[PDB]
Formats: sequence, C-alpha cells, structure tokens
Amino acid sequence: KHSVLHLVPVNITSDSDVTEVMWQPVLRRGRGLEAQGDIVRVWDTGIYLLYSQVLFHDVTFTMGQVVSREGQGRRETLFRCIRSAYNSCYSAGVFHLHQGDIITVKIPRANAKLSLSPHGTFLGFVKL
Amino acid sequence: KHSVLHLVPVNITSDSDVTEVMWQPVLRRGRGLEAQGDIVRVWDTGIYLLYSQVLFHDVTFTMGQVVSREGQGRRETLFRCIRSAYNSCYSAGVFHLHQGDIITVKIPRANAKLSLSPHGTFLGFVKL
Amino acid sequence: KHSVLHLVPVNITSDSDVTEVMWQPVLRRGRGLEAQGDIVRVWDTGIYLLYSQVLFHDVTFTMGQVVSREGQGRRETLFRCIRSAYNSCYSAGVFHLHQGDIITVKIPRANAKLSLSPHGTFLGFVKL
Ligand code: NI
Repeated sequence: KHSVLHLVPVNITSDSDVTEVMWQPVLRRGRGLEAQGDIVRVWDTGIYLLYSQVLFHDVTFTMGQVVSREGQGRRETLFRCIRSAYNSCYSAGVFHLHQGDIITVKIPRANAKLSLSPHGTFLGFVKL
Repeated sequence: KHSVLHLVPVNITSDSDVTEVMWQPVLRRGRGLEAQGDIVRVWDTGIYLLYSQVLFHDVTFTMGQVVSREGQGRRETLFRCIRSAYNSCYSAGVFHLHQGDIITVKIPRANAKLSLSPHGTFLGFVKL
Repeated sequence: KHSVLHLVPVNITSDSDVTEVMWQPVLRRGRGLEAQGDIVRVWDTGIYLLYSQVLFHDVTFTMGQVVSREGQGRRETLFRCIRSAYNSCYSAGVFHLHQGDIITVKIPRANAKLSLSPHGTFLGFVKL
C-alpha cells in the first residue's frame, strides 16, 4: 500500500534573494519522508512521484518555483515551473530519491507574494 | 492492480453563477468511483491521485477550475487552478476520499466557454 | 514494483510545420517502454500515467504541446497543453497503451524555441 505525503503552507519565509515555504502535513501514510520547516528530508530510498503547485500574487516580470534535491552537498534541480495578479504554476515528475536527501521548493525572487491557502499552494509525494 | 478512472466532457452546464461539466468515462478499471453527470460519487474509501485539466476559451479577466469534495454536507476545496483566447489550466494532488463523498469540478463564472474536447478538458483518478 | 521512465531532451528537431524532441532516459525501471529518438515505443500493454512538460521561449501568439499515440496507423491525441519569453506548459493523464503503439510529443509550429534543460522540458511514464 503506497506511502504518500501531501504538504500545505503554514508560513512564507525569505539577504538570500529567495523565498521558501514552511510546510505542514495534511495527509501522511507510511513514513520515509519528513517535512522539517521549509524542507522535506528523505529517509527511505526509492522512486517517488513529486508534485508542486505554487499560487503566485506578485505583479513581477517573471516568476516560478524550483524543486531541487541536495545529497552529498551538491544540489540538482529536479524540475521547475515558470510563468510570465493571481496565477498558479503546476509541475511534477518521477525521481530517484536517496536517504539523506533534502528536498526544497524555492522561488528565486526575494519576498515573493504567494498564497498560503492549502488548495492553491502545495507539495506532495507518492512512493512508487 | 490499480483502479483508475479517466473522464471526458459530454456537455457544459450552468442563476447559480457557476459552470460545470457533465463527465463520461473513456478509461475505467476497478469500480469504487462513478460519474453521475456533473459529479463523481466516491464509493470505495481510499487515497486517490486526482487530476483535472480545463481548456478555457473566454476573454475574461480571471478564471480557473475548483475541485472540491462534499461529505456530510460541508464542502472542502481540495485544489484549484487559476490563470489571468485558448488556455489550459492543469492541477492535481493526492487526497483521502471517503465513501459517500461527492467530487465536483466547478468554474466560479457563469456560462464559461470551455473546450468539450477530450484532450483539452478531462478529470481523472488513480486509487493508491 | 512500478515500471517508470523519465525522459529529458538531447536535441530539438523540426517542411512538416512541426517541432519534436529527441528524448534520453535519466530514470528507468522495468522495460516495457523504449525511447527511440523523437518517439517512445510501447512494448508492454498496460495502463500508464503519462506526463509532459515543455518550457517554451518563443514570442509567438499561441503555442503548446500535443501528446498522441498511433497504433494501427490511425493517430489519437491523448492530451494537450496550451498557453497564449519563458513559460512552461504542464499536462498529464492516465491512458491505456498497447504494444506496438508509438508515443509522440509534437508542437504544431515549425522551428519552435524550447528549452533543452532537463528540469524545464521532460516526458515521463508510470505503469499502473
Ligand atoms: Ni501499486
């Protein structure tokens, strides 16, 4: 029976020129993944479907979300979503994640206006 | 072996200031879900991947789709898709659905111009 | 244990008024699917989740991706993604694929400017 994790915002954090989300579980089955604030640690090695929506509010020229992993201190962008007030940006893919990996959802602009609403912005996992 | 349901439009319905789709199955395996017109009833409790695309045609200021569930008469928005002629809006997530739940895909504007085409607009389920 | 395939660009091909991608595997488990250049052959009949992102660069009026299958020489559009410089377009669905089927990701404009970057443009499969 599939291990799953669906995360929703609690607050939006930002000197570093990026903006992140503190995540909180609303659905969790199995336990090879743990949200710890603005990241999600991977504890069980496997292949995962990973999906991310971000609902943007800014009037900025360009914005989007960047989903990455960092293993032995050397980061990789898994996927990203990009779009030129209110606008959601969805992307997802399937990826080999290892124990020790950290997963992030960053936005490369500082102080980005995003929806905290759980049906607008959310991150999720299905172990396959 | 995974239970799945992929639904495609048959017609577009609208006094209530919303617009809905009458859905029809093109792929179905297993049987804990049943489309009944503009809704999909849930009969088998479980965790489901749920995905929704809507191809919009309107020149309106803002539009998008709103995917919700109603159990004991108290609705919850699971996720939504939003964008500022021809434009598709995709979103998806994983959610705990219970038997008795009704699933809807509504658009909060009246008489919304949407594609009926099965490759533009579609709703789907994978029991996990 | 689920069979999966995640493909990323190697080059972008185009007299025919369309543009395609030559794909390359970065994740592969099981073996009922094979990328052969700009297509992916299906060898194991089954139900698959199929997802496609394309990151566009053009300043064109309209563009998007068209994911189709061809069995006995008679093509069907499974799904498509559409949007009116830098912009990603994501869609996905679940579909019954048969052995012998060819899967394509085409863009109906000639010489389309797309990102080759693996985190911007990508095609993927999960056998269910
Ligand atoms: Ni399974």
